[PDB]
Amino acid sequence: EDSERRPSCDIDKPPPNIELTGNGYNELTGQFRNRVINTKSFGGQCRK
Amino acid sequence: PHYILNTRFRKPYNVESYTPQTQGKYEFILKEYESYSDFERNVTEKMAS
Repeated sequence: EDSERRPSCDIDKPPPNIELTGNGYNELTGQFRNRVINTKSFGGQCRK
Repeated sequence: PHYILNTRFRKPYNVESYTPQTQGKYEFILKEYESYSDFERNVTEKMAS
């Protein structure tokens, strides 16, 4: 319900490629690998 | 909420990640080869009486 909903934070924007920080890594080809850590579990927090 | 530059996007349920991964390469080569040759050969012979 819109009566039950509340603001979690003032903004929705992350640092511009925070996504790449949660990728996996293949040491032996040297390349990055697909999404391992959820980079954006805001966790109901307004850490700005 | 997902962002690229300042534009905001919706991710299809089927897709794990769409992310800029923003990488660029340029590779350039220029080559020249040149070769030149010039040959000149002559004869002269004379007699008188």
